[PDB]
Amino acid sequence: MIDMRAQKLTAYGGNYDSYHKTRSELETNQMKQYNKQQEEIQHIKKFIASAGTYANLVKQAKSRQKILDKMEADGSFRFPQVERLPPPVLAFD
RNA sequence: GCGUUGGAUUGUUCACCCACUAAUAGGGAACGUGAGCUGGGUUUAGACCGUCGUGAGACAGGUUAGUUUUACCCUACUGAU
Repeated sequence: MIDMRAQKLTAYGGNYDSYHKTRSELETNQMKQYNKQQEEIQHIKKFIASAGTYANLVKQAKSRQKILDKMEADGSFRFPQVERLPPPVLAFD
């Protein structure tokens, strides 16, 4: 089975159950990669913004910015619910 | 022209207080004066704490411990032939 969802034809052997399970696995893993990368970037940029005006602190944070830029160069629908209705609903006789 | 202080806390400059006093004026002289002193502070190397840092370490912050050499020359000055 071959899917088109990201301008790439992804070809995994099997059925929609196996393909959907495999795609859910890879989406979970790439969400975790994306999440760890943005947590690390958030920590680095937080220390960089924490450094105010000094010589030593801005040079340490400028070093961390070099590390960060080196890392950057290395890389539905809904149903509205029912009213409370008695159990007899319809009677065709 | 002559005089403008004694003390407490602080390394103090400044400071504010107690007390006397006629008065408790302000300053300069390489911010007088370290081959005149002292070396409390600052500001090498030891060490502690907080904060920041992944770390080595940083501190706009605190605390302690830390060697300060020579005149017999010319001159100036004071005295002496």
